[PDB]
Amino acid sequence: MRSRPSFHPLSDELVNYVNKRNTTWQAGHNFYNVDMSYLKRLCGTFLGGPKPPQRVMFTEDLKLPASFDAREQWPQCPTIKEIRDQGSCGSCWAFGAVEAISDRICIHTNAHVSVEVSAEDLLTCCGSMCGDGCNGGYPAEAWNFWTRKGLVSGGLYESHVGCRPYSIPPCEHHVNGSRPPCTGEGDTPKCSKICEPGYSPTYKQDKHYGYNSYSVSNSEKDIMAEIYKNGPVEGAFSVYSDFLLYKSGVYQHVTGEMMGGHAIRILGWGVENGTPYWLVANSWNTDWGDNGFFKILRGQDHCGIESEVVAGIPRTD
Repeated sequence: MRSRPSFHPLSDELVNYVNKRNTTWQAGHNFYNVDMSYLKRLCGTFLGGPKPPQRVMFTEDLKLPASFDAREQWPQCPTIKEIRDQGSCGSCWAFGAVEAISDRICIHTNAHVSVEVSAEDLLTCCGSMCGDGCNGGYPAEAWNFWTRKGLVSGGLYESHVGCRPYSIPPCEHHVNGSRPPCTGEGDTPKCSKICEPGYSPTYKQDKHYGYNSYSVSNSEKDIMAEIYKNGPVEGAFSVYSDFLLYKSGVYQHVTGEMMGGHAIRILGWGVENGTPYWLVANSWNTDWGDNGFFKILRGQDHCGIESEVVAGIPRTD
């Protein structure tokens, strides 16, 4: 870490070049203080990892809306609106999964059950199967663990919600009053199979399993139909430096180096000022981009957004 002198990562020069570019989005400084280390620990998804066995498709001329938003479609599912924070840990491969899973539980058991699945449980109990914890992982294997061992409930940091709420404090940037500084130093907590005190049922009793898991076929229409009847899904794309600068509009890479891979939740689509896009939920807290969400160019496999999408259906009784 660079103690306390010259803070802030990206130059106003990058922010200004993107803005001078006059593209479909506007740049702004999302990060101050943060060490360059932290910014890389944020992109914790390995692209081109293992794929799920299956791959679904749709072969009927479905009539899908011009725009769509799972939050509107499913107003009764509180988790669909929620934005989570991964802290100084590359657990996004796990976040995109538990988030989409929380949504699907509520959707597929249509209304009666709404729970926040533990990203913690996943981050800590999958193991080498999923990759290397806070240093990165693979989305496909996260869903895998859901099918095999399932996941328990667990909300936000210090929320007292669920069996295992996240134990990694929010580093929603910093600046202000020396809040937990965003650092890249952060181990992966251990797989503890015990619910937080003052919470029934028990850990193996509070488990939620998924059926199988699959890939959506790298087709705009296919990815759209899937979300339409099954709910949000997990995806991953290549994060370039300028992306960390997002404020609003439809993001289109214009400059910067590839920071790495990053998994996210895709919950809808639309068109804005003529540019087709995906409505995406990031996991860098709600004081980033457009309240935790952002839009990215759709229909051109931009930065790999359409390349690694996966999901699965939930257990139920």
